[PDB]
Amino acid sequence: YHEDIHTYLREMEVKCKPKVGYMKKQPDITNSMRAILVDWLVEVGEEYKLQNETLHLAVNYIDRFLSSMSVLRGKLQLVGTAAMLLASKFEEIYPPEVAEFVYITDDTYTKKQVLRMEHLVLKVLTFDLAAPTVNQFLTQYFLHQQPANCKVESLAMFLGELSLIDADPYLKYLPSVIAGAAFHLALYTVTGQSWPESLIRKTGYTLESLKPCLMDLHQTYLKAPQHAQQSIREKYKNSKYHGVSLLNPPETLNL
Amino acid sequence: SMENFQKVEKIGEGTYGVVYKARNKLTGEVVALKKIRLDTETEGVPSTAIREISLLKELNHPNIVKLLDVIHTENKLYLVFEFLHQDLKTFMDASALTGIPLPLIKSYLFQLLQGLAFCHSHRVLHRDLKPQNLLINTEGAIKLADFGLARAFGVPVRTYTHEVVTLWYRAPEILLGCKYYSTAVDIWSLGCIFAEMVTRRALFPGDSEIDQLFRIFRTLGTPVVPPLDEDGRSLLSQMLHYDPNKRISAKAALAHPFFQDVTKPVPHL
Ligand SMILES: NS(=O)(=O)c1ccc(Nc2nc(OCC3CCCCC3)c3nc[nH]c3n2)cc1
Ligand SMILES: [Mg+2]
Repeated sequence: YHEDIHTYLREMEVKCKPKVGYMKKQPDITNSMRAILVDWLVEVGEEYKLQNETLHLAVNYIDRFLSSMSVLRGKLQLVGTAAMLLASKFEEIYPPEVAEFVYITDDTYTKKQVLRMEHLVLKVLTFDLAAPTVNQFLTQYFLHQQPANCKVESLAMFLGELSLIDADPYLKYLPSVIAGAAFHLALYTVTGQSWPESLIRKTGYTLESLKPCLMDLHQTYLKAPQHAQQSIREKYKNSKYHGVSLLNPPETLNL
Repeated sequence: SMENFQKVEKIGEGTYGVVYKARNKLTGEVVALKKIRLDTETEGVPSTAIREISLLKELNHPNIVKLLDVIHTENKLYLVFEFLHQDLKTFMDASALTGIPLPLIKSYLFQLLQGLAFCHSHRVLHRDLKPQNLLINTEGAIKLADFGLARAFGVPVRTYTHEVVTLWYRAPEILLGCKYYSTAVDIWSLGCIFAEMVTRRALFPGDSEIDQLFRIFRTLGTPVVPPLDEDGRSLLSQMLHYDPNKRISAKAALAHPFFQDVTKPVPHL
């Protein structure tokens, strides 16, 4: 089903895509605030040892929610908390209990607020939670490695996660394209190989077609130490991810 | 909200909630309503409801039960489904003395594999295929139901919940606690149900995990159905292959010579 599934997710990523310009229509919140939020979620994912997939889902849910609902900045973390809780229920074998989510907001919100927001998010998203993620495309692409290299896999995973932080520019790119740009950049950084032939056949993406997203993600990788948000860097220093964030980015790509 | 629905009778309790037979007072439509209590002060919307609803909203197929509506209240969630007239287990019990015609068994298996192939091509594992969860109407259709234990899977799969599939329908890879499992687990369940349609008794009715394993090894050998012809036996053996990778997929099973002459008989109710 590997091809059937791939085709279906390519279709779904278009339907599940958040509104590109949405933060411009939000009067009280900004891209900088969303960055703070997504970074905190990375921390949450680490404290509770959540799957990377869960974090990607939570971010999709938040972007889609904010595409249709105006939110004041004091309630932004409430949206994020509810989204992470929903993503956990969907994806995790053992999701954290609700009380654990209330604890991590440092008691800004009550447990009743968190649960009421969970329901609001479900209503706004009309229960459409099985969304395609960067992580989902990446796991598929990793199968086209020869040989498999867990330094590459971890660094693509790292770069895919960095894209979640910055709505500008990454809202305009599909999960499949971001996953494409991340895999090429990780492959090149570690080994010196490029976007494989077999993956073009699979995806229809060429290195030229991935270029605009590759240019952005290349820049994002080079300036990642100076980003206000550092949780993803700190996470990917651990031996769990083979310390991929401590690597030096390529100065160029020669594209 | 529920003003327009009149409850007729309680049907049963599946993985979660309660299912009622109900009629729409305005249209005359008879539906199955799944009532789901929300833990509004504790754990919120259960993960089973979150998975079943999100996934059923994607899965539109003639052989997968149709979710018609989701009705929200502060304290309850009601799922409105199409009503099917009865379950396969009840059908089989009513057929215990007279047997089920082969044309019907073949049609039922064909349709189930179509629904299952649709599920698997859409990255969904059902994980609870049993005759109680398979619903038939008066016009020859059978459909996959109760997606409360279903989940969306990844390519490649990672480790998922071990507490899955009722014992009798549980594949060897689950019983032996293998790190990974996937689509093969559903084909196993279907392999067991195929055998059970022909005999009208469960293939592997274990009383425990060890008893389950011994029953499987007794029948298959270490890693059957007399009324069945050569074509049927061949398909059955491919659905009950020990090695998950060697075990036939739903897609490939549809292209089996057993189904060359499949029709759609109307069941006897
Ligand atoms: N026992 S029985 O033979 O008398 C009979 C059986 C099932 C039904 N109808 C029916 N049932 C559902 O699930 C109820 C069932 C499924 C899981 C196990 C417990 C309860 C449905 N879900 C959508 N549509 C549904 N339709 C009518 C009669
Ligand atoms: Mg704004």
